[PDB]
Amino acid sequence: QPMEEEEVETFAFQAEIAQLMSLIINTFYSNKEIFLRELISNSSDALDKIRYESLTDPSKLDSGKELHINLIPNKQDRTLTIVDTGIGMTKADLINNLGTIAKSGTKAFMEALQAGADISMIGQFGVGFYSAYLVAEKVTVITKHNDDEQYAWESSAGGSFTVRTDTGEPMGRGTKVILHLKEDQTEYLEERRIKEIVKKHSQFIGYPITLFVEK
Ligand SMILES: [Mg+2]
Repeated sequence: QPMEEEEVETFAFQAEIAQLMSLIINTFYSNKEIFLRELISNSSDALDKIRYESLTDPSKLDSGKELHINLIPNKQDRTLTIVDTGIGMTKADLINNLGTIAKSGTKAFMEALQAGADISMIGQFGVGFYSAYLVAEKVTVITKHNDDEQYAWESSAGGSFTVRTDTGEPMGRGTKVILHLKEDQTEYLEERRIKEIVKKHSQFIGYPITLFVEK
């Protein structure tokens, strides 16, 4: 019962990343559904990583042999969670890859959108993760890499994100991306819609994907 103390670190998003996030949140786009494709691709890439590292060193699957993606809608807390057993991210990975370091493509993507590009283009510009903000007012990333502890990344945009040691449910190895869906984006909690968009845009993923439906 004694009071637990948890360390938090707050970080500023690189300037253009912040500008991109604002643009994603504040402009209307049709075709927002592609966000799911982006997150499954990231999971896919992370699963490739672990599969390859494990040929080199089999003891990298100690933290779990199965390589897969799970989708978990929750109509009670209005969240959609994408879980993989890929490589995971170290603390430095989260800080460096998800927000503090400039991406080569950001500027090109913002011009391309200002010119009328379909939001679907985001993948090609190396900034696909931020498509989460088409549908989510807040995103939490839980992650565990073999070389590090479990950490939580979180941002409601607005220019900052935080990183902290995670003291929730141990994950083993991989990444859990939790989308707190905006009020008007709850269609992404529907099993038909999720099935629909996986079939359309994510049908050549090289790992099994399971959808967990409550009831
Ligand atoms: Mg990506």
